[PDB]
Amino acid sequence: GKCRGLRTARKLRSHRRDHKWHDKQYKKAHLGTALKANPFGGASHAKGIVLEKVGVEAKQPNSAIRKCVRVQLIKNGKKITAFVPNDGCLNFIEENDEVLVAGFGRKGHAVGDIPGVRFKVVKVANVSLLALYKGKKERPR
Amino acid sequence: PVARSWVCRKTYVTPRRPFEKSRLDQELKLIGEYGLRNKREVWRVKFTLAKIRKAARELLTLDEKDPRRLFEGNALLRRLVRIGVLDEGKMKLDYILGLKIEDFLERRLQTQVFKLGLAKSIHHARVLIRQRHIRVRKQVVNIPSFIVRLDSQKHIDFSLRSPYGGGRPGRVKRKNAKKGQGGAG
Amino acid sequence: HGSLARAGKVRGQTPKVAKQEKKKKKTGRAKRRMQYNRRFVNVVPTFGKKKGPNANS
Amino acid sequence: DTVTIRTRKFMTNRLLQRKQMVIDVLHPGKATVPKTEIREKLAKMYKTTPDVIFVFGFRTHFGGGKTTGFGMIYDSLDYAKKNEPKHRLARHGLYEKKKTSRKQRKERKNRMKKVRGTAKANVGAG
RNA sequence: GGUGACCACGGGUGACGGGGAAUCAGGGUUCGAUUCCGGAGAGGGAGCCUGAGAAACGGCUACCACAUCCAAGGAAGGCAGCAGGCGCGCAAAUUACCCACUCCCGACCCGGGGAGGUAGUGACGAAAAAUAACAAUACAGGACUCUUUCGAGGCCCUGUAAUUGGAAUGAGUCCACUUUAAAUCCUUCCGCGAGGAUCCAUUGGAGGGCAAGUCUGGUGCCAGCAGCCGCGGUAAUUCCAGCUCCAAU
Ligand SMILES: [Mg+2]
Ligand SMILES: [Mg+2]
Ligand SMILES: [Mg+2]
Ligand SMILES: [Mg+2]
Ligand SMILES: [Mg+2]
Ligand SMILES: [Mg+2]
Ligand SMILES: [Mg+2]
Ligand SMILES: [Mg+2]
Ligand SMILES: [Mg+2]
Ligand SMILES: [Mg+2]
Repeated sequence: GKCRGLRTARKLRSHRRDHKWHDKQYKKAHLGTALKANPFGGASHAKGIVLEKVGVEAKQPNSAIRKCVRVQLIKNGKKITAFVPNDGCLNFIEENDEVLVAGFGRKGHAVGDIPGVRFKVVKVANVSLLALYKGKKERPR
Repeated sequence: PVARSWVCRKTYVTPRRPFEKSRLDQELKLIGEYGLRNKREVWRVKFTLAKIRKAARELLTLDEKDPRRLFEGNALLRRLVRIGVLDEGKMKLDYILGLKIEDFLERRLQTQVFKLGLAKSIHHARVLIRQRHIRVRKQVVNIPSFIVRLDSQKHIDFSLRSPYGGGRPGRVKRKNAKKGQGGAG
Repeated sequence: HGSLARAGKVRGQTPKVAKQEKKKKKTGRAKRRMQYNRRFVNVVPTFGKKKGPNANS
Repeated sequence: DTVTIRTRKFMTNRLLQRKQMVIDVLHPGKATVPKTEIREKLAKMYKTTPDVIFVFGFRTHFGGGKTTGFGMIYDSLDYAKKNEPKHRLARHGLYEKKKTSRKQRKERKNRMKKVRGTAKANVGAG
């Protein structure tokens, strides 16, 4: 069982210390790796240049082509696929155009279908897809 | 470095279990029952009461005849009678706990506009109070949700400077009067 | 693989419609009056096996 | 007709050579009061002429029934042009100041160090 | 000789230290570069004068590291003061006005203070709080009373409409005043300023978790949806649309 004694404040502290390098959710957060690995250098979103448009094939049970963008981030020069959300919006984005890419909500998990795509596009040439696909702000020229 | 204030803190709490139904179906009554501005305005009073009840409950853990309990208690109770919730000297604390929202609503100005005839339907009240028609004592009050001190109940009255109360008929009646003098006469 | 031609097939060919106009909807606190009133005090009729606040007849 | 200027908190400041108190102006639907009227109506009040009364502060509050503020009274204009600050004398045409305007000063006075001590060039100035 | 698994020594930090913060049944957990206290550094180090008091950077001495003018001999460079710009960047304000408040230095009541205050920018954030109310109708109803019911008296009601109707007000605009330093802003008020077609509330949703339609169009494993569960292959409660509703607002 547990150690339970009265001058055992350390055997306890030091017990509950190491038996966190067996937690998963902290070994992301406190180790290093994460900051080192995620192209998003601990940063909520990030800007990057659209280097080409790529359709991705969804995971078996749901057949469809997902319509994403290969990005290269400015700060790193680290590359990316980001699924351009909402219908017919890939149609908006052209090559070499500067996009603000944010996460998906799973923080590292790829979302649902879109096998291995953490990132979603938000803005395009200082616009925001939400404004374009609503037809509020037009494409700049 | 600068002068200035800070110490800004919220007046409310949002619910956890975000839409129960049961909770919505209570909190709506409250909005209609008394013509409330919005939903938040409940969980203002909801948050304020929960303070009191936790202040009270803080005291119920203390031993009796202990300088704090006696002092903070009276002070706290007085503060409630003062605004007209506990009555007559109910004033012994445990009782505070048995007390619900309805109360710090019933003593909002808005309610005590039609409770004292004055308005004519609950929403008049909230209009009338905003419209700078009613006064308290001498100040003209703009605010619906001013909790009325029990003392200052009898001094809620149609402002001296407003159309009903007297002086300067408002611009609508002034214009449809000047239509009869200028336009017709 | 995959043809990116089909981006925006559907918004593309769905026939658009007018959004109409009637009532500038009442808002703020009057909304909430209209709300309570229309599903608390007013109608509250003989029950017809549960409601359907946005359901059909 | 309806103004009724009632005062609060009068002090005989022997050592600033003054009388000083909170002005409490009542006023009904008619709007604020100007400081000229209030001076002349506070003059016959204590019988000191309007000349020797200085008023600032004045803050009205809802309904327009009432407006508080601070006014005060020296025993001669000679002292008032001494104990009183500039803005309150300059408030009414008795003592004004230069209009060089701050950055003209600064631009000048950061020159005149460049030049040594040849007054002619310091007088050169801007 | 001294220290050591009561963990030293070694390494790391997305570490200036406290005072606190949001979270929170009790216990913690992370954050505290954040105005208050304490420390440090003025590209980096070192050394210096001078000074009570400094190893002082709105001093200087080199060096290193930066960089300006040039008559090519030479010369002047330090925003981690305030403003501003560039670069970096997911990510942050005006070459604004002033010593009037609080305070400080001076030889000093008298100058100066980007210390500081005041404006501007400013969904960092917190408070209050409009976006309509009411009478009569037309009705649409439902507790007394009256009727076997159908009907009616009506104290009760409430739905939509006619807006029938005038009353009330602010958002604006703008005489005037206060404010302040001069404003501004606020508070005060003259004068104008509500019948929607206006003075026009949006963002997500509408299978479930989860409050809200097997309403109606279109597509038909495509487009697309879907944080998870999932839907889409010819009536989709799931896509794109229309109408209705819900949550906060
Ligand atoms: Mg590092
Ligand atoms: Mg630097
Ligand atoms: Mg130093
Ligand atoms: Mg140095
Ligand atoms: Mg400097
Ligand atoms: Mg920001
Ligand atoms: Mg400043
Ligand atoms: Mg806010
Ligand atoms: Mg509006
Ligand atoms: Mg759902």
